[PDB]
Amino acid sequence: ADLQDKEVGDGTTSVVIIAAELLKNADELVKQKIHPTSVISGYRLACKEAVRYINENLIVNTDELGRDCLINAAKTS
Amino acid sequence: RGKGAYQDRDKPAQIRFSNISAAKAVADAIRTSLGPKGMDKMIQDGKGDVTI
Amino acid sequence: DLVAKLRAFHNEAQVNPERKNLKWIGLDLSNGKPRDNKQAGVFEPTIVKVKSLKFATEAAITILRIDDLIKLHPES
Ligand SMILES: Nc1ncnc2c1ncn2[C@@H]1O[C@H](COP(=O)(O)OP(=O)(O)O)[C@@H](O)[C@H]1O
Ligand SMILES: [Mg+2]
Repeated sequence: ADLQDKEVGDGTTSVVIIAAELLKNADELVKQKIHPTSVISGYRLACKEAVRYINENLIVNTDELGRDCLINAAKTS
Repeated sequence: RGKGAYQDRDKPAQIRFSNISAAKAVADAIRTSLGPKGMDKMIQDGKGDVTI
Repeated sequence: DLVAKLRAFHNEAQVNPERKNLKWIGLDLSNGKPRDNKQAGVFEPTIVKVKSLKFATEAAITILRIDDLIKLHPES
């Protein structure tokens, strides 16, 4: 959480919640005799694919919005 | 001939057995972290330092 | 129910090429119904999500690697 705060400044609660949920589900998989190496490889692949999908589909360029986008982002924060 | 030296002292055998048991215990403890499918160990020092 | 509705909307967006604009649908917490958050002005920087994902994944992997703990008694 401290690193997320230092490097970004927002989403400090979300990163902790996501990490804990990921750990919980990974341990649930491990309890089913799935080897932790396979879980780690799957998590790494899923993270890479999620970043790629976010960058290719879910991004909105701010040039089409203008000054209103900054105000909306600040209000959301 | 027949009987050889009696070896009235059993303490050397006990020392050898204890040494072997300790070494085998160490090997068994660290066996889990061998190979590509091995897993890391968390070690917490007496000062509270943590290493993985 | 809300998460099911949101998942249905996003699945419809992903499977139907002409309904791609449904991917902006998020959660409107005041009314408890799905809402197009891009039009509603609910925005976040992409860096926040990307860095959160990467950091959380790395932390989860780091914890998941552990399968044995040795806790030495303090010298004090
Ligand atoms: N007006 C809003 N409507 C719906 N969701 C929102 C709104 N504002 C913020 N959110 C969402 O709430 C989540 C939690 O944000 P928050 O926890 O306050 O930030 P942080 O994680 O930095 O503490 C964010 O992921 C954001 O997407
Ligand atoms: Mg915030």
